[PDB]
Amino acid sequence: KEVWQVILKPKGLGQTKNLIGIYRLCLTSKTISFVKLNSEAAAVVLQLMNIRRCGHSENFFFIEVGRSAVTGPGEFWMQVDDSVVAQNMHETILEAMRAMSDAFR
Amino acid sequence: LYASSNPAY
Repeated sequence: KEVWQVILKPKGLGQTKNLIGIYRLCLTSKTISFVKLNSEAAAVVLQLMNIRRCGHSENFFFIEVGRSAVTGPGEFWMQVDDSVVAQNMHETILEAMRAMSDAFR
Repeated sequence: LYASSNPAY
């Protein structure tokens, strides 16, 4: 359970699905939820198992999502305040993905 | 860009 405040950019699925602006991105051990600020409904709930890749570049964090995702395939790009926050998101989400694959063994 | 593949994909 981590929560980050992000700006979802037009780039990729943002434009396509009109998911643009300030969201809270909430992480459990299995899913990531995008909730628009002041909304009482999650706009989209993604399973970690349907994320192909994630990464960052300075103050930007991205998720690429595969063919079985609720959104269909594509990329989300989000802007945060700085590269310390973006690296944190990368490392924490990567950590949850590894915990998920190791739980089988 | 720094990217990681998801081991649980």
